Amino acid sequence: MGSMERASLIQKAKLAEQAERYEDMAAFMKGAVEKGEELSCEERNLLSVAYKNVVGGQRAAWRVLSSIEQKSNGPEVREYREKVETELQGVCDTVLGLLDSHLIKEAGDAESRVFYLKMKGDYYRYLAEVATGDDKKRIIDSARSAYQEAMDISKKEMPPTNPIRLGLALNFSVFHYEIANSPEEAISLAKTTFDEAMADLHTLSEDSYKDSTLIMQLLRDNLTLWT
Amino acid sequence: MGSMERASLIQKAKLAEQAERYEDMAAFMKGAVEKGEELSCEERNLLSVAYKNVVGGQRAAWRVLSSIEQKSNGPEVREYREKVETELQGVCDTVLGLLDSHLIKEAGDAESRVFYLKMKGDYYRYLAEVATGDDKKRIIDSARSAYQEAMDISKKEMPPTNPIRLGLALNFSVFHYEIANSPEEAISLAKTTFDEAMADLHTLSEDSYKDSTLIMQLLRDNLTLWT
Amino acid sequence: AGSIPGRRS
Amino acid sequence: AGSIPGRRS
Ligand SMILES: *Cc1ccc(S(=O)(=O)n2c(Cl)nc3ccc(OC)cc32)cc1
Ligand SMILES: *Cc1ccc(S(=O)(=O)n2c(Cl)nc3ccc(OC)cc32)cc1
Ligand SMILES: [Ca+2]
Ligand SMILES: [Ca+2]
Ligand SMILES: [Cl-]
Ligand SMILES: [Cl-]
Ligand SMILES: [Cl-]
Ligand SMILES: [Cl-]
Repeated sequence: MGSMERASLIQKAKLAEQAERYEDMAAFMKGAVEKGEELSCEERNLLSVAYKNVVGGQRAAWRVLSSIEQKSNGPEVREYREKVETELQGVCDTVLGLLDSHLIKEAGDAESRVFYLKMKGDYYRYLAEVATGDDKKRIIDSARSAYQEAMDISKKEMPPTNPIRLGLALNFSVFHYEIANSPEEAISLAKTTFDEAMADLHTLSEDSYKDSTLIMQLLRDNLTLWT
Repeated sequence: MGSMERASLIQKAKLAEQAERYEDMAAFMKGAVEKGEELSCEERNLLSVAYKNVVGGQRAAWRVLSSIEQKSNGPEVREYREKVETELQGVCDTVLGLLDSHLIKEAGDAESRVFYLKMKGDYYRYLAEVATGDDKKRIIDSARSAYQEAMDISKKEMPPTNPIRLGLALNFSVFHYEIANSPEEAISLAKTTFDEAMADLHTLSEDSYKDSTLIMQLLRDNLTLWT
Repeated sequence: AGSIPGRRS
Repeated sequence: AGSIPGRRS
């Protein structure tokens, strides 16, 4: 996308979202990141939405194929699960590469730095979901380390109702439950996050209250499923 | 897909459908057609489902973008609508090329020949939806001619409840209403098709009755919207 | 209006 | 269970 203006890439990413063309959306936002300038709050959200939709479709397909393969246990099911898995890994490596070149290193404000470190944790988590063996171990630690740095910054720099702080805690709890085999850590983190946010709701406007309570309900939904 | 076995391409197209990976599904079925052998009834349905899903997503995106562009009337909305439109045209040209090389010419039974000629009409119709001017005229005539040959064969060779015959009549009626500016022809065709199918339902098994009445309900739904 | 959905098989 | 959907914005 080197010959397209930054502002045109951002405009086309918004059009692609409206058209439900998420692969295009991700390609436009990759092009915008590769312009080298930092991203605004809205632009970070466009980047994240685009790639979450692309990898979300790949993960759903991988789970369908993995379930068929496990039931079967010719080469075709394994071959096709492997093709989807390689494509998914490639998308995760692309996102991680954007974060490493050079979004995280240039992110100084807590809102941008926590946002990017949460993304780093999420995309290592999606790598971990398909990883097998000792490879899994280093990938799992990379996810954990990114989430933990984001948690440490968020607890020092953001109020307990901040939606990025809340979504980070939600996703790190899912990491604990689903990836790290630490359901008790997942439940503790979700409960503490929910309770600390509850106690800070009185400080918020009506619109901020709606944003924070929406994510708190996701924490409660997981706690209900886990307990 | 030249190095993959025909049977493996068909197996992977079925897996891709389960995984909702329709672009992959279409690529596998293109590879299977290019093996050069005729397609069975099930294989024809896989080909058609794959491409209908791919072009259906492109058409939906084109309509979103076309609506934004018409409301706006920088270059970005037009440029991006044009990109989607070119991609859609490319998929339609690919399907038409498979039908012309060499599915239709080798299709001798009425069920295969009508199926492929209906597809030819449908993909010219999708070209017509985005075409502008005198180009539109020749594309519209190509759709009409394919549908008409399919209609002529279906009326001679298939009972009025045959699901391919019914779906062909449904889609040709939509062509009349939406493309050819012939709403009265659309309504007449839908009513006559429905009534002739109704009169032949007594000949069918329970399972064939369910298949035919499902499509008859689509004809009735259009008649309700059109009258 | 509506053509055959044709998106499942 | 469920992570942040994160698929609309
Ligand atoms: C990881 C995560 C994703 C989305 C959200 S949110 O509340 O739905 N959200 C979006 Cl989609 N964009 C946002 C910008 C800023 C905030 O809070 C400052 C939230 C937000 C939260 C977490
Ligand atoms: C154009 C068209 C698409 C689908 C149908 S159907 O009844 O839903 N159908 C499918 Cl998806 N596959 C089929 C094979 C054979 C028949 O009837 C012989 C119908 C059918 C009809 C028309
Ligand atoms: Ca510039
Ligand atoms: Ca062979
Ligand atoms: Cl494969
Ligand atoms: Cl900075
Ligand atoms: Cl473009
Ligand atoms: Cl033949």
